Parts: sequence; C-alpha cells; structure tokens
Amino acid sequence: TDEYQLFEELGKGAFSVVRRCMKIPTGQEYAAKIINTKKLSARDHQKLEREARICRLLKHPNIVRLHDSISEEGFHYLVFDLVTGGELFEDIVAREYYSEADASHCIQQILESVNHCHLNGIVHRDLKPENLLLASKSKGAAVKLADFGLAIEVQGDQQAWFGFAGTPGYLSPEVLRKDPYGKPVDMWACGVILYILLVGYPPFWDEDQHRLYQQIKAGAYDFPSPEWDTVTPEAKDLINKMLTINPAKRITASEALKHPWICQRSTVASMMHRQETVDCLKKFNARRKL
Ligand SMILES: CCN(CC)[C@@H](C)CNC(=O)c1cc(-c2cnn3ccc(-c4cccs4)nc23)nc(N2CC(O)C2)c1
Repeated sequence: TDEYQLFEELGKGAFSVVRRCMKIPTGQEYAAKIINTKKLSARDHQKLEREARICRLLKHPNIVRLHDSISEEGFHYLVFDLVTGGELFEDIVAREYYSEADASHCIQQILESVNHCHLNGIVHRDLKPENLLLASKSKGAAVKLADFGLAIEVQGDQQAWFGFAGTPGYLSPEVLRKDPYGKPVDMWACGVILYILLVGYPPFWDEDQHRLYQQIKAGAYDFPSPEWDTVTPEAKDLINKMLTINPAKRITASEALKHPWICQRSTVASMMHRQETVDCLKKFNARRKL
C-alpha cells in the first residue's frame, strides 16, 4: 500500500476483488487483483505463489500481463496491465451488428490464448465468459484471457487427476467422471463458449445440478430449430470437434486454429446479423449476475 493508490472496483472473484490502481511515483494505471484471507487452507502460500508464477510466465497479446506480485498479511496483490474494454460478453450484447464472423474472430483470439497456455504447460481449468476481457476499442479490442487462480502446470502431454475445479456449466466429462485429465478440458470449455457465442444460451443446462452433470457426462447437446438452421455447418462442425466426450479425440487448440470456420472466416463464416443471439445473451448475462 506504500506504492499504489486504489480506485474503483472493476469486478469480483470468489475471494477477490479487482480494482483499478495507480503506481504513485510513475502515475501509471494498472489493475490489482486483491485476494482476501477469509478462507484459510493447508497449501495457501503454494496456491498464491503458483498463480503468480503462472501469470509471470504468460506473455501473449491475448493474455493479461502481470506487472507485480505483493504479499501482505491480510491480502495478496497481483498487479496487471490495465485493460479498459470490459467483459467480452458485455461488449457483444451492446453490439447492433453481430454475426458468425464476429463469433469466429472472438473464438480465434480465445484459441490463441489457450494454445499459448498449453505450449507453456499451463491448463487454465476455468475458461468461461467472465474470464474473457477486452482491450479498449481505442487500442484494437483484443480479447484477453484472465484469472489463472485455478490454473495448473503440466509436464508435456501427461495427464493426471489434478482435483475437482472449474465452473459447473463448463466442466468436462473427464473431470466429472473423476478421470485423469489435462489440456483437453480447456477445449471442452472453449466449445461451450463457442456454442453460447452463436445462439446466446448454453449447450448443457438444468436448474438441478445433478441433471446438468448427467447431461455433460452423456455429451448430449444439440442444435435446435429454428435458430441453428441459419448457422453454417462449418461452425457446427467445429463445436462437434470440441465437445466430444473422449478427450483423446477432441480437437486441440492448435488444430482448431486451422479449422476453416476460423482461418477462412471471410468465405466460411456467415455475415448475417443474429439478433436473437443478442437477445438471449442479454438474458444469459443477467441470470449469471444473480
Ligand atoms: C476476470 C475475472 N473476474 C473475477 C476476478 C471477473 C469474474 C469479474 N470482472 C473483473 O474482474 C474485471 C476485470 C477487469 C480488468 C481490467 N484490467 N485487468 C487486468 C487484469 C485482470 C485480471 C487478472 C487476473 C484476474 S482478473 N483484470 C482486469 N476489468 C473489468 N471491467 C468491467 C469494467 O467495464 C472493466 C472487470
């Protein structure tokens, strides 16, 4: 607290807040994720050091950029370069024109961030809309993957039981079966996110969490009419490759970047405005706040 001035709250985590801050000598603005100590558990300092270590490692145009890590008695401070564009999903629902080409561009940037994690031995484990930020429209509006509080370090392509973590709507079948897992769990979540980007509601849902899990473990998603009839088959195909329940057969981020809907978007992705997706996304966002 000797070096930064804190300003307004930007968002909330389970045991954290993110506030805009300024380094008092330089006048430079940043964002500080401030992790509280309400909950104390066995390996606290190992978890905090891991999050900082993973954040220090990852330097990519589509990943948040760590500046400093500061340990205090009651709080821990992870200081990042500030991005001012807000959450991706809140940006989309404010658009007046939003098409498959726009979803494809978003997913491509997400895929670049996820591929960069995996090449560096990092599994994020908590890919979800609220962890996707935006650089300012004045700065190019690059998608920024954020919050590595749940992320793990893996040795190459070796897989193991790394614990139960993540967000229910985005959990992978291998995690719900308590099977060993790894990098593919992020491509599963990427597939859930892509589905929502196209029609504005999730592929797996039930107010009963037990039935939600049963649906994920079955991998039983579909493309109902009429809203999916206007979606290109190539977009559906990419979802199919990400949402296969055998993680061995799931497309990797490096492969997904070569999918025609991603890398030939001007000729493969539809340019039709999807106003129903905007309408449903607004509801989707509002429910997740409550
Ligand atoms: C992302 C995870 N959060 C829970 C912790 C979600 C659930 C809630 N939202 C926010 O935390 C949020 C964050 C930021 C923000 C701006 N620079 N920056 C730089 C680094 C980081 C982070 C690094 C590691 C974790 S966050 N975050 C930011 N800007 C926001 N917005 C809304 C307003 O329009 C500007 C909202």
